[PDB]
Amino acid sequence: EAPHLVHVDAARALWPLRRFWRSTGFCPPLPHSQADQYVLSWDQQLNLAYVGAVPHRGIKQVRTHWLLELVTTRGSTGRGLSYNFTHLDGYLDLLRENQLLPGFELMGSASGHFTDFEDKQQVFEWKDLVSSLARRYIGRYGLAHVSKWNFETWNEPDHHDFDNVSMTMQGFLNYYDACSEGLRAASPALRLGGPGDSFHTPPRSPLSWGLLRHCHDGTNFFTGEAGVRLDYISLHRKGARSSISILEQEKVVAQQIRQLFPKFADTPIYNDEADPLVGWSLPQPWRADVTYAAMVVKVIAQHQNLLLANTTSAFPYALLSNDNAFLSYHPHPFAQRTLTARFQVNNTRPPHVQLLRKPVLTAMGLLALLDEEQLWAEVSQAGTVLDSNHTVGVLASAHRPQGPADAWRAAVLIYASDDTRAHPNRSVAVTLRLRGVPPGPGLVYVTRYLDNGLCSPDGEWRRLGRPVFPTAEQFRRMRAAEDPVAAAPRPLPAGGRLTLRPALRLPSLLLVHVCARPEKPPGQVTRLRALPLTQGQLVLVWSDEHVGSKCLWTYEIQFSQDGKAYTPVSRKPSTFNLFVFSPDTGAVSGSYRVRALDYWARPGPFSDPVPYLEVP
Ligand SMILES: *[C@@H]1O[C@H](CO)[C@@H](O[C@@H]2O[C@H](CO)[C@@H](O[C@@H]3O[C@H](CO[C@H]4O[C@H](CO[C@H]5O[C@H](CO)[C@@H](O)[C@H](O)[C@@H]5O[C@H]5O[C@H](CO)[C@@H](O)[C@H](O)[C@@H]5O)[C@@H](O)[C@H](O[C@H]5O[C@H](CO)[C@@H](O)[C@H](O)[C@@H]5O[C@H]5O[C@H](CO)[C@@H](O)[C@H](O)[C@@H]5O)[C@@H]4O)[C@@H](O)[C@H](O[C@H]4O[C@H](CO)[C@@H](O)[C@H](O)[C@@H]4O[C@H]4O[C@H](CO)[C@@H](O)[C@H](O)[C@@H]4O)[C@@H]3O)[C@H](O)[C@H]2NC(C)=O)[C@H](O)[C@H]1NC(C)=O
Ligand SMILES: *[C@@H]1O[C@H](CO)[C@@H](O[C@@H]2O[C@H](CO)[C@@H](O)[C@H](O)[C@H]2NC(C)=O)[C@H](O)[C@H]1NC(C)=O
Ligand SMILES: *[C@@H]1O[C@H](CO)[C@@H](O)[C@H](O)[C@H]1NC(C)=O
Ligand SMILES: O=C(O)[C@@H]1O[C@@H](O)[C@H](O)[C@@H](O)[C@@H]1O
Ligand SMILES: [Cl-]
Repeated sequence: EAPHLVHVDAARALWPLRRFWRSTGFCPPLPHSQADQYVLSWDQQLNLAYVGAVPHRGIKQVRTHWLLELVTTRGSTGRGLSYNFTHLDGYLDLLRENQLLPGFELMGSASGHFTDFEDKQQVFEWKDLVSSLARRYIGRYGLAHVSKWNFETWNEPDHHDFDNVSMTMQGFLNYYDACSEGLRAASPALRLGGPGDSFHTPPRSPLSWGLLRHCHDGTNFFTGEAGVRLDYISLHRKGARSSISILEQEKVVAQQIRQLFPKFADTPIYNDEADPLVGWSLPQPWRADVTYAAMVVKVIAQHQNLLLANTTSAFPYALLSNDNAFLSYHPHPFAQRTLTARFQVNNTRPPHVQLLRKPVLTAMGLLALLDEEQLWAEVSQAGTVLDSNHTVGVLASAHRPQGPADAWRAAVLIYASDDTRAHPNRSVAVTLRLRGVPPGPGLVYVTRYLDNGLCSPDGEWRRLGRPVFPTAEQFRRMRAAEDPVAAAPRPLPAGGRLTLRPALRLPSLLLVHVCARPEKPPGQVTRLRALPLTQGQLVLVWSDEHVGSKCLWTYEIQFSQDGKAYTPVSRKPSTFNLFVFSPDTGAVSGSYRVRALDYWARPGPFSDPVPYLEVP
């Protein structure tokens, strides 16, 4: 085996790097009218804390099915229709509380009322419903916030998942017009896209091709205008276990759109379910560990280096979402396509829920450290240059600084992944040759590493015999494998060159973070919260909105029980904005506070205290 060479020139900022992957999503179970019980459940509350605790807004939106099953109604068409938004307010406040946006799929029946989009009585009632919504949440969150949301059509229209609603090829086009004008009526600044399906070659995917034709050439059901707003085009294409085939399928579709619809040439394209394998609930061991994490990175790596960065076609790809915010079910907590592993610990009084952070979710924290400029990189084996369409690849960024709380930064993220297949008995030798690093005050570097050996709570869980209701002790042990293995800051050598020679496993991830010293220390931690889990445990979550620099070693957390002094909580070094505090003694009632610790051992200010009192 000739080593894998990786060259990275930090002098050459080639073009901007966009964080186009910062999305997740899910679907409530049956019955859809009870979606509010799944969605406002204490489980989902913990789930979205974990989603929003990824550093530096690493996950932004949460695309959510059946949202309009959170709206109830009263009266009727002739009598006087009135909507109840209370459950929808609950879910949207919950996203807001976790600094997350909804991928607002205009999807549902308002608890029965909507039944047929060929009935024009209803097509109008829908327009006004959408307009009511928008106006209500514009008043609630401000137009600036709501204008960020991705409003979307009903999910996968060509899969007939409409429940008991008559949505014909034509009725669907009517429904769209109601949505487009319903939003228009509230504000021309809101954004609407669709259809959210496969766009198979005709006559397959009738409604997906129909809608494009409609918005491109057809008539508005309301105004009677030529063509209709189409802010973005969303497709779903999944890999069937192949990472490159996702990208290959997207080019085929895109090319068809570019030819059949000249006006849409510059229309943004999303793949808002860009998953490795269709069927989120299917047990797959590779979904449980780093094998999935790395394959996710590998996909993003291909999209950046083979599509976005530099291409003849230069298709207008704008978003990628891995649809994996689902809560998992016994008896496969880890093996489903989820960001977190759910444990329904029923044998406590009362019963409670625990979530474990899976590697895929942590890997999104490594992607989050990527900055706004893409750096020239070349991966080669023997003499031959390898693109991202290979088991080992890389993404590297630079940060052009501005303020005195900020400085130059580079992040090199190297993946080793054979998609869904692992290779436990293999070592991949790599030689990172970083060059061109510009001079700066106190240049340090930090490595963060993931593999199944060192960083897999599933592997730990399996080692402990797969307990169905782990003990507190056992949760602490599984959680010890959540964060990557982190080497402490080592000053760079002189001359501006760094050569590391790691033996990466397969699968595995390596982030090399190189940082200049900012003049000033970190900013302050905000929005500290203490959510109870069970007697003797709680979750601490908080925001890094005003923390500033990304050159962070960890968050120091301090706890003062009774009225005694504050004491540091001993824990694994983590940039993750959430921590489960499970003291072996069980003493948790007191006050907590948190602050950032940068690579130069400089603390930011402490957060406001959060008092906690356990009520048995
Ligand atoms: C500690 O306490 C906890 C309680 O707090 C306990 O937690 C419980 O654990 C149980 C298991 O241990 C859980 O049981 C399992 O539930 C799951 C999930 O059920 C929900 O969702 C189902 C799927 O919905 C998807 O699909 C539909 C349509 O296709 C969509 O409409 C949904 O939107 C959703 O779509 C997404 O997902 C699909 C993926 O499939 C994607 O393709 C889509 O694109 C979307 O992304 C849904 O079917 C369920 O609905 C049932 O129940 C409703 C009431 O809840 C009811 O209204 C529905 O009509 C339906 O009822 C019918 O079926 C159920 C059986 O589930 C019957 O009881 C009922 O009488 C009706 O016949 C629900 O909304 C579920 O997937 C599992 O079901 C499979 O496995 C069990 C075996 O245990 C079988 O009984 C089922 O037949 C089923 O089939 C299995 O076997 C098949 C053949 O071998 C195989 O093909 C399948 O792959 C599968 O393996 C379980 O039922 C329980 O959910 C959970 N409770 C809670 C609150 O979380 C915990 O157990 C306890 N711990 C311990 C250790 O004891
Ligand atoms: C990525 O590399 C794979 C090889 O692993 C490519 O698939 C091969 O190349 C062409 C595709 O048109 C065909 O001859 C075969 O399907 C594959 N050949 C072999 C020998 O495996 C794939 O085309 C590459 N994808 C991209 C986007 O470059
Ligand atoms: C909306 O529904 C909820 C739950 O059923 C209820 O508590 C609330 O009072 C309803 N809203 C109004 C305005 O009555
Ligand atoms: O792959 C899957 O399980 C499913 O794919 C799509 O059909 C659904 O819209 C998603 O809810 C889910 O991700
Ligand atoms: Cl998947």
